[PDB]
Amino acid sequence: IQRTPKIQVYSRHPAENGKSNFLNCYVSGFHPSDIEVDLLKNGERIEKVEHSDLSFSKDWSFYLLYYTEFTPTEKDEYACRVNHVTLSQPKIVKWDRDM
Amino acid sequence: RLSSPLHFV
Amino acid sequence: GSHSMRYFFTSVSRPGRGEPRFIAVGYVDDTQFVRFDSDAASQRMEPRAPWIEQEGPEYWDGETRKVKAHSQTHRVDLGTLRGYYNQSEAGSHTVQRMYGCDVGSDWRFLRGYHQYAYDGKDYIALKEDLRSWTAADMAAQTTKHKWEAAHVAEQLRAYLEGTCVEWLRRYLENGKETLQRTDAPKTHMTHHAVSDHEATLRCWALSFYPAEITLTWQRDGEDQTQDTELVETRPAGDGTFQKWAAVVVPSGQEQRYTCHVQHEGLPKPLTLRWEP
Amino acid sequence: PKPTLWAEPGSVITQGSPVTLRCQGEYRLYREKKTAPWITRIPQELVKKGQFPIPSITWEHAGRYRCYYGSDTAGRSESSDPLELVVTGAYIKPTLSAQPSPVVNSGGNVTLQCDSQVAFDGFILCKEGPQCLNSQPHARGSSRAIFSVGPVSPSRRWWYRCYAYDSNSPYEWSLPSDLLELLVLG
Repeated sequence: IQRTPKIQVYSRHPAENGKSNFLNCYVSGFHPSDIEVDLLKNGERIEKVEHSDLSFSKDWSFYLLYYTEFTPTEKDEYACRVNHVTLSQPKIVKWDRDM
Repeated sequence: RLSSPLHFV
Repeated sequence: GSHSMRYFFTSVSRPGRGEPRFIAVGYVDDTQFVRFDSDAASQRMEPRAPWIEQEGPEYWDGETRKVKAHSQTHRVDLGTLRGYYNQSEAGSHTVQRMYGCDVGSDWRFLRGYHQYAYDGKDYIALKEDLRSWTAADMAAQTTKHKWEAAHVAEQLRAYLEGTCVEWLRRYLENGKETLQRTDAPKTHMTHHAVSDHEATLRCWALSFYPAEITLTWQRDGEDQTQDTELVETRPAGDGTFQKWAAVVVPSGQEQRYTCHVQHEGLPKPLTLRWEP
Repeated sequence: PKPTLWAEPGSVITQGSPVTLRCQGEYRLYREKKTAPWITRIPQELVKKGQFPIPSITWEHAGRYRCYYGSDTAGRSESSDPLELVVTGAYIKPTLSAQPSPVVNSGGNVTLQCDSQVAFDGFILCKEGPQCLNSQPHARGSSRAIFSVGPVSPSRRWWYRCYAYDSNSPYEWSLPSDLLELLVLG
């Protein structure tokens, strides 16, 4: 049995245009463990994105936190691109300032 | 701290 | 209050692409403190918390030897397990193992657990009594018999009531600043129009530790459990967590609504009015 | 004075594919539950006409939509009937099969079984050759749904596809299962 990932795109600290932050993408509740997660700046892929170590919940499904540091702007669109075995093709979740 | 190596299935 | 240490082992086969991928990870409460990755060039059990870095080389030397040995048993397990269910050679498979211990407010042993899983489903589990097993499926009973014969439960119990608890207590002391202290949630409410007769009220909780929390909405003191949307409690990345709860409200009635936060960091449960 | 809300070509659209939501009766429109940003970008040359196009549909358009004209301040029509805009093709397809067999005697009944290898709790069966029925698993969490069709006839054709979905996103469906044809024999 397989499980499709739940995506959440959010920032570490409350978003403030000038100030610096971290852009988070939390994929969770999926199986198997293999997964492709990218962070997108204005549609283009962000270079050098780190992630947490692979762990799992009580139901055995996996979770990972992908993050990069960034500066928010009323002039840049950020997103997370997730692709899994359960997804037919990649899925793109825009970053809403407040979900 | 880890437990010591556990038996095969 | 109560505390726990847990290790999460995950191995995944790579048919035709060499040896399986092993990832071990160690937690105390909702805080990670170690990890091993077979694909990392490090080839060592690494620290992921300040309070463990102070452990000596004997610890890092030893822990590594042990985690390597762990991976190698799981590697074989992937092969045996494919045989047990008789699957083809194409197709990747997954073994997972979770074990650790719980302590009460008094730091004395409370509960031990040890679970195994194949391809996402329960395979075998050690029971509460730490004496007997639960061979969920058929093939699992084969394993169960081996492990009964080799008295695996006895040495596990020994570990879970012994070194597991003792070292958890030690970790709690070394990491007192991180592990025994709470971060109370920073809270606020946001408002979004759905239509002209409906609006969303969202209740936020940010920068909180531990991850355990309850957010509920109330209309005139009465709970609105059914129309509330919760999100999975998520990590901030800095070691704290975030969660929000939202409801759809009729426009011009937002004032009837209140948000109730519950958390260890809070001395008493916060009640947040949309309109004070 | 109640307006009307429909979709062209249909209300169930494959992802990537175009769709235009339409309102007839100074219009508005909105998605229930959560807000839909895509709407507040449609240009007025159209907003006034009563038509909201989507060039390429993604999962972000999926939802329950109502429509109305007239602001409370001097006039407001009652909201239209809800439209459920469904996006398909997000998840790998389930498999459809007939128990005990795709061959059936004229006038007999058969069980159709939709199986998903991805854990899901929502299942849709669509008669093709297009209306659909709704269902959910018969075991604790089997990822399998059962459907009874019939009585059957050698005159009309008996063709089906099925979908799996998450009940908490009931407007994002899997790819459809391969077409299952019932061989009815008069």
